[PDB]
Amino acid sequence: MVNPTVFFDIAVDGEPLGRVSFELFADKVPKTAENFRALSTGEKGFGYKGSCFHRIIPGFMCQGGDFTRHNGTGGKSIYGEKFEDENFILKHTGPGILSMANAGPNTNGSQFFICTAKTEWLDGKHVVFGKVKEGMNIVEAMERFGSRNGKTSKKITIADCGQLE
Repeated sequence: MVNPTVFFDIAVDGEPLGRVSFELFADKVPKTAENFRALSTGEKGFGYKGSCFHRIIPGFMCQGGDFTRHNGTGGKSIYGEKFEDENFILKHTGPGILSMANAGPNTNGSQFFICTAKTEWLDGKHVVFGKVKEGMNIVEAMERFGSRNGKTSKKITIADCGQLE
């Protein structure tokens, strides 16, 4: 069975930048993948549509998914509060990897990050659950609006998102 695809349309201060699409490894992290997918379609009554990438660090990663507080301190899963770290089967192999952000062990919410480089020190600490499929060049574009402390020089938002088919 083929893995789900989702898309984000990214804007930079209201201006469309482009689209990023992701394959979600429902086959290897089924629960973590379904959370991100459901959050992307908004099908549970809430989700990523309209939220921001609040922390972007060049040559490191782009983090977003805090749709309730817009700065890293909020978010929630479709399972309630927070959910457990499902496995560390997939590794931070390189750029385009999509991984759950977390507060501690088994504190997975709605927050996620997209690698812009290999991030092996996170192998075993963050649950990898997908990868960029199209538009890695758009993440690279996003990346130039970050800084060493992550604060972004312009506002980066998910203008729209959903499931491709």
